[PDB]
Amino acid sequence: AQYEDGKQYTTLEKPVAGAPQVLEFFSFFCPHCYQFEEVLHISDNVKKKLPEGVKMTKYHVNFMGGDLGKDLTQAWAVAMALGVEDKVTVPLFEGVQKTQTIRSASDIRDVFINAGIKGEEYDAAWNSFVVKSLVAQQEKAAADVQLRGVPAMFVNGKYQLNPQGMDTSNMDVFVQQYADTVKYLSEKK
Repeated sequence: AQYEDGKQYTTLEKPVAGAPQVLEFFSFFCPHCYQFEEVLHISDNVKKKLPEGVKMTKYHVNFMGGDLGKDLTQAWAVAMALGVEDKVTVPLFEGVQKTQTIRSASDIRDVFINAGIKGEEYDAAWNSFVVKSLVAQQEKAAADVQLRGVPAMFVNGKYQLNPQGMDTSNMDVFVQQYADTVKYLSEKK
């Protein structure tokens, strides 16, 4: 069996009309977070096999601390706004996985300002409409699907993949079976 409803992908009780063909949920606070966007390349590897029509969206979660985790979600919006993600992600990814000093919204600012995004430009971006539009759709993304386990993925807001328990001894089969679930999941309709 290769996907038997609940094995690799279970169905949601609340679908989201207009949802992205591949809603990706990940925070800068998980062990896979880094291994997903830095080593395994499972994020860049699936893009290689993403033909026009498969909307792969990557959103940030706000259920990983409550204090700065919520403002770190604002990080995904304030960064995607200035394209400073790649810049503040390195010091943010390494700051949450090899220090644990990233536990205050004020800390998220230290890394943001480290990329030259002074609180003046960062606050301006947030206060703007485009960054706010990504903040609204952000809190909505996790509020529409609800989100309940990082990393989490939702196809067209109707089928969620399930890394719920896959840490055996083959990152190979995971990257192949995973890329296969998204490849066919693009033909979900």
